[PDB]
Amino acid sequence: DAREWGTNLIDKFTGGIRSKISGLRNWLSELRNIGAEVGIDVPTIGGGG
Amino acid sequence: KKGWDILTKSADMFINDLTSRIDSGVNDVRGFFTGLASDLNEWGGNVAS
Repeated sequence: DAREWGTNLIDKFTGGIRSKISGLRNWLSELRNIGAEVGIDVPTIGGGG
Repeated sequence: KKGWDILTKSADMFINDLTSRIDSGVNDVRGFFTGLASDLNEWGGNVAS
């Protein structure tokens, strides 16, 4: 019974946090790849300008 | 000598029952030690898990 509750309900939390720790560092990367539009879709500096 | 052993048929069997009463001793300790082992296997196995 302890082996149930001490793990299954705990994975209510860890199952969430397993996504959190990656998900936070995903957004710290997401601000980068889509931040990069400021260069990657601004060839005007070297071409069109 | 034939017509009396009936009077120790009683005396000796009371001593047999007294062995069963002394048989509390081993069954007590056999119960206690394995009881302790069961509790230690519980709290140990539970706190470990």
